[PDB]
Amino acid sequence: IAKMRTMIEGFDDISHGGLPIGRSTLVSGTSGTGKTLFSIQFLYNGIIEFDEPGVFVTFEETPQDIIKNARSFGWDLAKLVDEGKLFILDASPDPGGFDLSALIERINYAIQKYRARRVSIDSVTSVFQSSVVRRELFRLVARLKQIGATTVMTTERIEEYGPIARYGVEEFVSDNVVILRNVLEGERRRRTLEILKLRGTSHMKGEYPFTITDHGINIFPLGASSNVRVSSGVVRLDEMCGGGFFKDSIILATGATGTGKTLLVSRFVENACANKERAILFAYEESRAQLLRNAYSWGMDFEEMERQNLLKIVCAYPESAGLEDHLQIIKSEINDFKPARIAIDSLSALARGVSNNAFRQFVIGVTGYAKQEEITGLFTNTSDQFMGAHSITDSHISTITDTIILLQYVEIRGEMSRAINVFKMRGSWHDKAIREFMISDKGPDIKDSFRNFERIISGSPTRI
Amino acid sequence: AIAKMRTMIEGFDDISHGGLPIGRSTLVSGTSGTGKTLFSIQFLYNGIIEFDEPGVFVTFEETPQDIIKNARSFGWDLAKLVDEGKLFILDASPDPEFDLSALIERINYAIQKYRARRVSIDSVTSVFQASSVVRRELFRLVARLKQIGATTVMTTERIEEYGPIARYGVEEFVSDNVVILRNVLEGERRRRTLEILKLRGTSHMKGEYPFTITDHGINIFPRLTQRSSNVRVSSGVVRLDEMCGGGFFKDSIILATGATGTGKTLLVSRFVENACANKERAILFAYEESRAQLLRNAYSWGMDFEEMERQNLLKIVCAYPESAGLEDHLQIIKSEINDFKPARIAIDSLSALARGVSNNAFRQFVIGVTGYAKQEEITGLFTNTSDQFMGAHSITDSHISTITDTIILLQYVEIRGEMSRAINVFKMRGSWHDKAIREFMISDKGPDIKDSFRNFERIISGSPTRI
Amino acid sequence: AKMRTMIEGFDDISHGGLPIGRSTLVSGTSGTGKTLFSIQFLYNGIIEFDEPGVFVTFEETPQDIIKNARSFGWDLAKLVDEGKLFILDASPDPDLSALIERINYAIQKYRARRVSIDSVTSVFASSVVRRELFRLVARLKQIGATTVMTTERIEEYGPIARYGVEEFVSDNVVILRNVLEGERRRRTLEILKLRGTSHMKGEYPFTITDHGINIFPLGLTQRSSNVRVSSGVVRLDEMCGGGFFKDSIILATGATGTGKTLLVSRFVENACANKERAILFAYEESRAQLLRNAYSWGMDFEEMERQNLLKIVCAYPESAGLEDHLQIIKSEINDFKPARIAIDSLSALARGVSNNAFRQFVIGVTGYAKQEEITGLFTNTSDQFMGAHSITDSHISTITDTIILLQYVEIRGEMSRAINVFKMRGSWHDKAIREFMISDKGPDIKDSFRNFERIISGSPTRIT
Ligand SMILES: Nc1ncnc2c1ncn2[C@@H]1O[C@H](COP(=O)(O)OP(=O)(O)OP(=O)(O)O)[C@@H](O)[C@H]1O
Ligand SMILES: Nc1ncnc2c1ncn2[C@@H]1O[C@H](COP(=O)(O)OP(=O)(O)OP(=O)(O)O)[C@@H](O)[C@H]1O
Ligand SMILES: Nc1ncnc2c1ncn2[C@@H]1O[C@H](COP(=O)(O)OP(=O)(O)OP(=O)(O)O)[C@@H](O)[C@H]1O
Ligand SMILES: Nc1ncnc2c1ncn2[C@@H]1O[C@H](COP(=O)(O)OP(=O)(O)OP(=O)(O)O)[C@@H](O)[C@H]1O
Ligand SMILES: Nc1ncnc2c1ncn2[C@@H]1O[C@H](COP(=O)(O)OP(=O)(O)O)[C@@H](O)[C@H]1O
Ligand SMILES: Nc1ncnc2c1ncn2[C@@H]1O[C@H](COP(=O)(O)OP(=O)(O)O)[C@@H](O)[C@H]1O
Ligand SMILES: Nc1ncnc2c1ncn2[C@@H]1O[C@H](COP(=O)(O)OP(=O)(O)O)[C@@H](O)[C@H]1O
Ligand SMILES: [Mg+2]
Ligand SMILES: [Mg+2]
Ligand SMILES: [Mg+2]
Ligand SMILES: [Mg+2]
Repeated sequence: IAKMRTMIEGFDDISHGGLPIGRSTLVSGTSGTGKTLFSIQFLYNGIIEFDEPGVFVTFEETPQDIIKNARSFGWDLAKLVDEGKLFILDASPDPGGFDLSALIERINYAIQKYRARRVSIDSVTSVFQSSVVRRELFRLVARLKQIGATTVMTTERIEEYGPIARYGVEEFVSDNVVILRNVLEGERRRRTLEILKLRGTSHMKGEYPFTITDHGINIFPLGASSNVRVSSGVVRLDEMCGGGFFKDSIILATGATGTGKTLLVSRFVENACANKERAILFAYEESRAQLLRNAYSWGMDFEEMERQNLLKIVCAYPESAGLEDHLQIIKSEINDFKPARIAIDSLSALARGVSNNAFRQFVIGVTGYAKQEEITGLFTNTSDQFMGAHSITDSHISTITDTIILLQYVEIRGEMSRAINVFKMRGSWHDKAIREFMISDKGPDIKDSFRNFERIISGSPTRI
Repeated sequence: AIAKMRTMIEGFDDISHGGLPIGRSTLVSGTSGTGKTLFSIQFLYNGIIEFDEPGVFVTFEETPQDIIKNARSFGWDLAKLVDEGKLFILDASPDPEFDLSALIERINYAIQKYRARRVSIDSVTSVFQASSVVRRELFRLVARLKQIGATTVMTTERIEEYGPIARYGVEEFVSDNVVILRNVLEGERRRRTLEILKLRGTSHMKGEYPFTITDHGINIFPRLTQRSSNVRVSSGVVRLDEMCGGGFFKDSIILATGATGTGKTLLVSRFVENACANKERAILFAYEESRAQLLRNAYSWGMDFEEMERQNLLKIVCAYPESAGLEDHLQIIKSEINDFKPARIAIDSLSALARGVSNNAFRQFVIGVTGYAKQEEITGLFTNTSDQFMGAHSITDSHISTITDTIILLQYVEIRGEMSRAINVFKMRGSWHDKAIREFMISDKGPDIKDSFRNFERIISGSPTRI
Repeated sequence: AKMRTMIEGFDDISHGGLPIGRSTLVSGTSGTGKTLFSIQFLYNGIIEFDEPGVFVTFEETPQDIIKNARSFGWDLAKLVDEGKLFILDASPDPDLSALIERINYAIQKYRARRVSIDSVTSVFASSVVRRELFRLVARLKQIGATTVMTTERIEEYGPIARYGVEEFVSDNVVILRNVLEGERRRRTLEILKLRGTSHMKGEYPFTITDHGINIFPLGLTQRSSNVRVSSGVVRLDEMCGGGFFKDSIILATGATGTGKTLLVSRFVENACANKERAILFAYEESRAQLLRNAYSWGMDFEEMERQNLLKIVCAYPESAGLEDHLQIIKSEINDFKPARIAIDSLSALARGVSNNAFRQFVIGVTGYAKQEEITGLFTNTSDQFMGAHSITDSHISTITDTIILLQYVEIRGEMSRAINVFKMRGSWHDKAIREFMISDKGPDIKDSFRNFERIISGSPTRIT
């Protein structure tokens, strides 16, 4: 069964070629899921990408309303209509029998007049305002199939995980069914598109995070490397990794609050700017001011990094939006800036309230996108327990990370001294010595290891 | 690229990025006592009292006097607006003893008889009260109103929460924009959370945003744009300032964690006083101790709370963490800060408000309190009691240590059958701090930071060993 | 403006009472205290405000209302023949227009200001109830008479009405609930809404006693003095710097058989011997058992009981709900008017109840004690007999001003105990883990363990 490209980023991969040709697809979902956007972004692509005219049957929205709605996306549905490459067939009774019979002929007329191959009726539910519905639908879908033109059927649902329709007859009548959801994750909303089935061929089974933006529906499917050494900004740290960090690697700094992750990030961001290489600093824990000021405590003028167009500080709250939204805001700035290296301080912040699965998917997306663009990225994680921590991360996301720089507090006599350690180094040698290091106005200072101490991991070492 | 209209609702203009769609219908569904009628009333008042535009109010149940009377609670004299020819309570009430085209034709009269731009129909559910019998009628009114080019604010009712957005499960798709008012209650507390479900053609803030009804209307709660300085402020203990490398930073969040009765409430007392000694304003929010017990306890430390109370340089606001929801609590703090306008704030204790509240809802509070404290350049010291007295593995059980700049970890140390304490600056952002677990004693002159336990091992545990 | 209902608490929750000239809807399950509220609402305004009240019945006979009123010691008979109260029967002998007709008439024969209708459910129909409701409601508002309309319900957290039309049909809606917390019940009044003026939100625990509805709201505005009181143990008085505080809350925490009941009893004797009144709320031991162990400690409770100085009340932690328990506490406190109150124990009362429902009770008795210049010592038994890292499993150590720590210490194959003043709000205390032995004449607080390490773990190590 041949398929038609929708030019919707992600959807072509989720359906494996797009939607089955000369067949009607069902796109049901709650209010404000992006059903009408999925229909106005369908045809919108088949004109400015394959020059194949399109028809839009509206059952409530006026031809001017949709013309004004697509104006937010930057699309001109008025120029496409006047250019004869689009036609909005109004089905709204201007203030039950021959309605279908008539409307069907009005569609066949336009479809057979504009030489169009893609149609979309939105919404079929509103028109019916079971046996009559599921029955009078077959005729529409049948007649739609007779003119051999793929179409999109916009339907609405009350519950989010309840019925996949409204009358229970919207389904078992369509060949292909796509479901748009706006799942409420406590207080945050997460839209997920899932193809329930596609009569004929195969596709991606399950849910896939998407978002509406200036570019339209941006769906993200999950199922979609030189030995060049790079400096970290710390002389002694580059030696503990056997040269430095790999150009195409994911460094991860972990340890309790006040360990020095934010310090390592600052130097791993300034070192770039020092070598005519630009870098992005994704702040979430503190503001730009505090970064500049606290950064200024150790030198590295973060102001000159902005004037040289080599440093971009993006600060925003970890609950300001949802992972799907956050990930989009990340990749976006990366493309606009083209940074040599990025930095998320911190990951633990984005793991607050979000579900582990939704987090794991996020880290994979960010890391994956960063790894498949030759962009060296460092990620910070704060350990819940400041001492005695038996896990590097409580999110179980270490396998994704390539390097691990573990920081921890050491109780020496009656004082608190931190201890830097290269936990692992993928594709290189690393120092296996738990070295101690202080923090001064000139940044980090690595020294000797605790060779004459015991139970260093615990956080309460013992002398010999 | 869509004409937006400011609602002048504290927050609502930040959620939709401008307000509501111009010349379009907006649905505001929700249960009884959610704030549907208030919202609509505030949509008119704000609309007329600022931009100078005529509003129409289509009442169904309540009479054109009730709205005028109820609205007076927030200091809104409709009498001045009803007589000045700005507002008009178009009565559509069933007589105390399906003509949609009728009202639709009557509504156009007032709209055109005032040269409007805003309208609001209270509970269009009371007309129909057949899903198809409603959608057709609903669509007609919204469609008709659309040609008028006036922004309509609908109001529907909801039977059960976390289910249908309306009552007939059709009204949502009958309007262009759908705002859902919620009054979800966790246990025995309530929480008002407004959300924009949809907004055809434009962008908005997705998800649920906490709000509260007050005597100033609906107050919604929506950016990491604050300031920072190297200005240092005293903590009230010279020994402590030396441990912080001069004293606490002015614009920063200080968290003092430790077991029950370690000196957290002591450090607060000495912190709320150093403001009063420098002729600076300071507020104290007590959620455990009482103004009597607080003032008394503090007097055994040569601190005259009563004196500073009368010098208008100190405010003690005692209240129970289970008295109201986390949303109200936040508004109170913000209100007391906008009224007294202090340079130092003190929440005793953060652990008190975390009791019987979801960590996520509680994190939001700390972000709301801390955030509003940093942007206003107000030094905030927060107290947190650990669930474990000795052997504390994590710094906070609520996990809010990544949101604090300075941390002062107090704890007990079983030393030779005795029970001493030990103050320590765990971390200090943009400053050097003493990294030593120094022993201290309490007395009639406050704290006493002495030497460290240099000849002791496993100090953090609770039971130190001799080396 | 609102009309003071003079109901224990409700006047605070409603921030005054019921809006004057507006009908307030009161709905709940069968046995939530609807009729009572409607009755107590009228009897108050008549007996105090001197406001004629009219009661409309539909299923209950006028000879039953006055028959049930005698249960709370209310004489409706007098009020009937006196013309202060009038009961209008609208229950057909074994239509809507004639109701308000007779109602409006009966609201003028006595110049009535309060009206109570029970119920607006037995009268009924689809939207008819949503049409027949406005008729009465609008008619009552025309006569500016504060009405107490009722509603019926089958679900506690389901619909707010039996039709779901009267919900948003009124202005002020109050919801009563008889929620089943496992095997026991919990009455909770709540004000859903009130168009015009502010009010308290959320649920509020209420009880039904022989004095009507007793709702316990919220308000931390008591007093605090430096008056020192004894504890019964001389050395225990010196470890607090001159004994306990009159205006203070003391807590005795430890495993099982540390000396909590021994230290409780001694606290009740000192009050008695000082010619002061004391009450013991025993929930674990029994009268006969408490009278035995006490005699085995040198103190006699019979003597102190016969001298009307020591009241002893024992019950089961599952006998009734927290709201009921609190009532008996507040109730038995007033009548006896003690100088010292002792609860043994808060642990037994925590078991089965929820942590949130438990704290509320602890904030009730705690608050009520401190707000009555009465001293309170509360016993809490820990779940771990050795190796506890929390003072309470319910985390109520922030509510207590003084804490006593009793723990076992395995010392050379012997299981000795240890007293220690953990904290003393506004006083100096001894910061030492003093060993103590229990015997005939009560407890013997001896020396501490200066030659022992890690004593707070249960199993220390002698360091010579
Ligand atoms: N430019 C934009 N930026 C962000 N979000 C947008 C933008 N344009 C539209 N949206 C979002 O996409 C959705 C648009 O509604 P759409 O008409 O696509 O959905 P629908 O499923 O047809 O809903 P309805 O039943 O209300 O018609 C809304 O959730 C809206 O917030
Ligand atoms: N000017 C300075 N001189 C010396 N040490 C400093 C200076 N400024 C900060 N520090 C040290 O650096 C620490 C902060 O390091 P950093 O900001 O990297 O912490 P972090 O591990 O990221 O913690 P968080 O979880 O709060 O983000 C402070 O605790 C302090 O000891
Ligand atoms: N006048 C005094 N002299 C000596 N020690 C005192 C004096 N007043 C109080 N203390 C000690 O200091 C403690 C005060 O504890 P504070 O309330 O400051 O700390 P906290 O940890 O916040 O307490 P809580 O857990 O009750 O909130 C008392 O428990 C007592 O041990
Ligand atoms: N005459 C006595 N001589 C010596 N010890 C005694 C005597 N009477 C009681 N005890 C001691 O007192 C202990 C009981 O004390 P108490 O009843 O106060 O315990 P508790 O800490 O309240 O524990 P629980 O409530 O779980 O029983 C006994 O286990 C015993 O060791
Ligand atoms: N070339 C190398 N020389 C020395 N050690 C190496 C080298 N490559 C890898 N390693 C060590 O092996 C670790 C990774 O081994 P790997 O098989 O990936 O383990 P795992 O599956 O547990 O992550 C590195 O972190 C490092 O310690
Ligand atoms: N002055 C006020 N202060 C605080 N809350 C108020 C005030 N006036 C009204 N309210 C609250 O407003 C709510 C009524 O909102 P309303 O506009 O009637 O919405 P709805 O129709 O959805 O119930 C009630 O919960 C009431 O307590
Ligand atoms: N004299 C009394 N003392 C204590 N409790 C009582 C007394 N009389 C009734 N009760 C309790 O209070 C309840 C009050 O019920 P009522 O006011 O009729 O409410 P409803 O109309 O919702 O059934 C009774 O069902 C009973 O459990
Ligand atoms: Mg649509
Ligand atoms: Mg960090
Ligand atoms: Mg305190
Ligand atoms: Mg006992």
